[PDB]
Amino acid sequence: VTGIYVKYWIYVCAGMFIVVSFAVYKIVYMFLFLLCLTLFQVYYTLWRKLLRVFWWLVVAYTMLVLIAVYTFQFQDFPTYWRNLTGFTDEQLGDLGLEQFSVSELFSSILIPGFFLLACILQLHYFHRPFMQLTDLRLLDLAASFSAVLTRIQVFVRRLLELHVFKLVALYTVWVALKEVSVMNLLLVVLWAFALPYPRFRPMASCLSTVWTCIIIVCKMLYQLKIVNPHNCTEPFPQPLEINQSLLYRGPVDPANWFGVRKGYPNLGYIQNHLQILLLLVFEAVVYRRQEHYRRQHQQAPLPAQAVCADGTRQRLDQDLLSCLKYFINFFFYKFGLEICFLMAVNVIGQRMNFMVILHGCWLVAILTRRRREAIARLWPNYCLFLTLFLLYQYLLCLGMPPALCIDYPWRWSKAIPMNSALIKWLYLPDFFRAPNSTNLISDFLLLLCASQQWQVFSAERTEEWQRMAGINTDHLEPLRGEPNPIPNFIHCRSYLDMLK
Repeated sequence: VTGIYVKYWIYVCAGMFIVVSFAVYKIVYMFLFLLCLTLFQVYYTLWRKLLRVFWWLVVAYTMLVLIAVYTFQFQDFPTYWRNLTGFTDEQLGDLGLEQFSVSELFSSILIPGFFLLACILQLHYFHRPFMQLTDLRLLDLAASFSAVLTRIQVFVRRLLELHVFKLVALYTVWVALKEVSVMNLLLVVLWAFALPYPRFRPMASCLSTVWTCIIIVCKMLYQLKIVNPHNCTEPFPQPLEINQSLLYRGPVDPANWFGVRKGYPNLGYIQNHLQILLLLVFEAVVYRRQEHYRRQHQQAPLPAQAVCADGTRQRLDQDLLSCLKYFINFFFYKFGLEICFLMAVNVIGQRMNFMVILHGCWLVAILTRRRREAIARLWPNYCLFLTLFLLYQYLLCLGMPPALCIDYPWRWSKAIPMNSALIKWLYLPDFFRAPNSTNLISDFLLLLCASQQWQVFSAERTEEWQRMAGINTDHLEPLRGEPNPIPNFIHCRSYLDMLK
């Protein structure tokens, strides 16, 4: 058969490290996650050195298997003697391979038992895999439908070349708002400047690969240091059940404002940033796969970024199929401002708060300027105010930290006390009625749509892609002998013209 070219991928070797990282709760397990994070950052920095890195990872897994092998007998007492006054029965004893010798020792020996064999397999197959990832009526229907699958493969890959930085940005904000969990405010800041700014796109992805792995280590390193060394007795004279919700009810974890909660599954607390790091590495993989095709052929289909380059502005008036291709690759090109106005209404749709009154008022400040140029004279100023408004919105819900028992200044009530809903309708950062940030993802969508609307406004400046999908000025032709940019279409003689 000789079909061993599919069994040369390092993805199973990467997944075995995380499968051995979970279950367990030792300090040796952080070394495997630091190795996967360093390999991910090496995938975001420079290739052609991961073979020796995998050899050192096999050496580190061999050292971990040797550390598990040395603690089979009663040598931990000698390890506590050899420890330079740092054993303390948990600094070297909890993570020091407490052998149960029934089934936990079997699980802890079989966890690295597959990883060591996968390390030897990756050491034997590192030369063939670095050859592809570098600079080098049955059979007829099977080959033809496989060729159709390769056409769909290039179609999906070209559509997944772009439109993934938006998807990674959506998932990072979905993470950073479903769980607020500050120290991911750097992710909110980096992506809210990655979307409008063109040159900051590859710089923010690399820094996100750095800072998320910092958060991964800072969400792994909580095993033994308990909450009790690291609250808020109530003043009884603003609502009646004010001593039930956040501050003056429970002892406030001071690092919970910094995003520290040691959970019981020990992966489900970390699935969010793990999937963020997977999407960042996959975002790197897709662009590298584009240069893997660029070594053989071209990756400039059109001047503007596009899929299925056959559909022109002129081939648009031919058939249903070219019209479908044209409104695949230039749909947001033509109908961008309409979608941006709709997503502004979407923000007003789910929120209906006091700070979205700003969105309605600046929407009228756009829509009174009727023409496109009168919008374009103020559109970058509004988009920069928009991303500053989103960062202002995420800086709110914080105020002062809950570790400090000092309170928000709205129990003083300004001598006219408001209820628990006016502090919710107005976006007050409080602790009883916690203001919702999961409804802010529509506002991040609106920031995304205005971000690529900058490139749609740059199309009026650039002649560079006015051949395919030409001008979109809102000025028709009066006082004209014959305008005729399109032939007379009132009578059908087609299928696309009947729809037209």
